[PDB]
Amino acid sequence: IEGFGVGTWDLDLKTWALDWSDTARTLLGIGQDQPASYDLFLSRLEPDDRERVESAIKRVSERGGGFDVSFRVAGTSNAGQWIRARAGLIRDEAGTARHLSGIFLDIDEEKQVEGALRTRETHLRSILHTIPDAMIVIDGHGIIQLFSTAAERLFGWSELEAIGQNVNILMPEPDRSRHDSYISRYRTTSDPHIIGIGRIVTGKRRDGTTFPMHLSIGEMQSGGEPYFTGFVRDLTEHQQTQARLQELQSELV
Amino acid sequence: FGVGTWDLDLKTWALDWSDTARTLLGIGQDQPASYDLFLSRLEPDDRERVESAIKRVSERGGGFDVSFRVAGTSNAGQWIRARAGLIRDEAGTARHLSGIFLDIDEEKQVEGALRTRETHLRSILHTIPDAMIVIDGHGIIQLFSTAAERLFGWSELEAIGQNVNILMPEPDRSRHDSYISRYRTTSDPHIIGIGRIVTGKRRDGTTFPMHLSIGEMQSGGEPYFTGFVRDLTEHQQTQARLQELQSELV
Ligand code: HEM
Ligand code: HEM
Repeated sequence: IEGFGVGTWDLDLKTWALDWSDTARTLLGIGQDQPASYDLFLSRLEPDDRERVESAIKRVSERGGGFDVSFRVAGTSNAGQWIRARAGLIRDEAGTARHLSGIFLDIDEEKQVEGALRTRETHLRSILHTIPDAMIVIDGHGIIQLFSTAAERLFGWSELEAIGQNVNILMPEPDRSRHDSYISRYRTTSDPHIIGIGRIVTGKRRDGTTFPMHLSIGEMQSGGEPYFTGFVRDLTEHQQTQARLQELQSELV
Repeated sequence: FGVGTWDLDLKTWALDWSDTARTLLGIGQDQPASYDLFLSRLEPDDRERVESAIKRVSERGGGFDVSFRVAGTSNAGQWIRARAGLIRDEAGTARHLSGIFLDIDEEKQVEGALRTRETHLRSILHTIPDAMIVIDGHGIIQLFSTAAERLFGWSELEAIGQNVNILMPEPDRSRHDSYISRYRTTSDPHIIGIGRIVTGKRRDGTTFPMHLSIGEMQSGGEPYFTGFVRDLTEHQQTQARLQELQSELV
């Protein structure tokens, strides 16, 4: 109760009387000496979560319940206090549903973690759509997990077509049949042949046509499994320009 | 229902918890509420760190939260955040300790997902062949790839926080902040979508032909742009060789 760090509160469906903790007063940004009031509790809230609050108290009134709703208050000028109000029902007897008691939780840090994840996901999508090189992400066994827009244009598969399939569908033989062992050999020996180095190889479209590409791989670890992020650059025009360079310099020579 | 409730009074060392509280702990529902039973659900290294925490809160004053996982239900553990405070019987005697049990399995999944995305962001930043740069709505560098460091000669910690205009010659340098500013109001892109060959400037002072590709995104009321920069210094080496060789024919 002293230094608890969590607010507590009470509200009765009949007589609408409310008593919150002193730790709860600070969370609402008001109440230095003034008394607890449910109308005052409304005043601190912004007028969207308001209607969701009485919708919640009407929902928990009906037969049963469970009460948890989240909101932000205007405590400070350029910041908001995010609070998750959680509560449970206690009936007097078999007769009616009397006062509902609960807690106020400070969920500033949880919402901060939320937004950070949301930003990272949004940004990952932008990287996938914008990157000029074809970006492919596989798991420890070569199973495509992400497939960039450039990769779609280059290999002729869509993201939904490619994600879940083995990365060896992108390459001709013998590399297609050997690519699983390439990954397994790397994982046991830790001796890289393309990671950090880079290699020009031949990639294969869904058409069946083949094209010269530069491959670059980087590794990561998540939940006990590695993931490999590949970057593919189409060298079909680069060696086409080299084919121009060598044959045009022949008629000079 | 709601979250679980419990109290462990320091006087008489008893402990009682609510009906939703015991389901969170994985209580067999025959067992009664005892403090030695609570410590039997926790895993060994968690156990001692919990018991380290109560010893640090044995000092009269304050509050107590710990997070842990019990694992006997689904092969993936149940995460609980146990938060508690003190009440005092008299002026100098602390008697009861009352608090709550919070299911936080969702809170730990978002943590892990964020961790994975952050790890993958670092992997891309190290590995992408083109220079990747990320700016906010005002042109301040927020992320700076390894390839960008090698191309522009600034370090990540040097570049981040600085305006992106330090990467380009004049007059683009002085005009770049207007370019972003006009784009934000008008929404008419000139490089977003299209892809422009421009000239960039290293910290050296030297310049080079680069290709710029920009992608937009929105987060927290501010746009962010991700620039992909490719050096064309060897591409135009071959283009100059092609131009000289086919001009020597005519
Ligand atoms: C699409 C055409 C591709 C071809 C032809 C190809 C070919 C190869 C070859 C030949 C090796 C082994 C080199 C050696 O042992 O001498 C290799 C290794 C490997 N590749 Fe692929 N690859 C392709 C795409 C990818 C992509 C897109 C990824 C990841 C997203 C990837 C992941 C790996 C990994 C993890 C290894 C083992 C690590 C290493 O040897 O450094 N490959 N690849
Ligand atoms: C380093 C050398 C760079 C140069 C020389 C350069 C040049 C330019 C120019 C000339 C424009 C205006 C186009 C016009 O009005 O016709 C522009 C716009 C823009 N640039 Fe830069 N840029 C550079 C780097 C970057 C990077 C790395 C990013 C992103 C991280 C970026 C973000 C933007 C944005 C958001 C716009 C406005 C939207 C648009 O017009 O597409 N710039 N840039």
